[PDB]
Amino acid sequence: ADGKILHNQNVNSWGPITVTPTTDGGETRFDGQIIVQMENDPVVAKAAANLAGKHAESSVVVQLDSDGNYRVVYGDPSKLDGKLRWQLVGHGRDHSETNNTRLSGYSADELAVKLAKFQQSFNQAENINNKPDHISIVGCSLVSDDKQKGFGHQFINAMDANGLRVDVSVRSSELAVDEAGRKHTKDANGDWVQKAENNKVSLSW
Ligand SMILES: O=P(O)(O)O[C@H]1[C@H](OP(=O)(O)O)[C@@H](OP(=O)(O)O)[C@H](OP(=O)(O)O)[C@@H](OP(=O)(O)O)[C@H]1OP(=O)(O)O
Ligand code: NA
Repeated sequence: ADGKILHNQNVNSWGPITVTPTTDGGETRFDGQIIVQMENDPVVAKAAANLAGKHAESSVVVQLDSDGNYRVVYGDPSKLDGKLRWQLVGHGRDHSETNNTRLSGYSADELAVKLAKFQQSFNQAENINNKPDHISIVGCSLVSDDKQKGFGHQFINAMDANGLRVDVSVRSSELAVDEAGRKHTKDANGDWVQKAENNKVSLSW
């Protein structure tokens, strides 16, 4: 598949990020979150920085590469406790009948294994004993339009197969993140809209 160009190799060669905290972020149900940046694309890095700005006091941005090497590019992993969210940021690619099949070059199965290894490596190198309760998939069209099939479904299941029983929110449409770290999706007329529930599904066991 010959989609948008991809830079997921070698985290040390990636651009760093600047997180400008927001003032209108409000409250989150997660005591902490990891924003996991899955590729070096400028738009992905910006989206990742923007999301962190929404809950700056309780967010860590990690960049994780195709070798499983990672680096913290914002925040303090030590400060993480309680109910956690992961927001995965990258480009969806390789469209099909059930929408995109790969996030940042990874199939749902391959991504699950990466994150399972990452969880293990991260928790031991940063002295933490905390897993995610939720994974928000911040990439375009990674679940079928009817919400029944696609990457999202394959992913939640493969995560469970790799030791991680999580909830998964995932979008069936094009996705953008604004400067305030808020998600936008596209409507029928192809306009950017906010909180369009027919553009997302929350998968739960
Ligand atoms: O409380 P809001 O300002 O409306 O923000 C919500 C909230 O995000 P926060 O935790 O940052 O508040 C949702 O988190 P949940 O507790 O519902 O999980 C998130 O949903 P996801 O976790 O699935 O991303 C949703 O995003 P969406 O627009 O996709 O509904 C997002 O709204 P914003 O996009 O306005 O930040
Ligand atoms: Na909120």
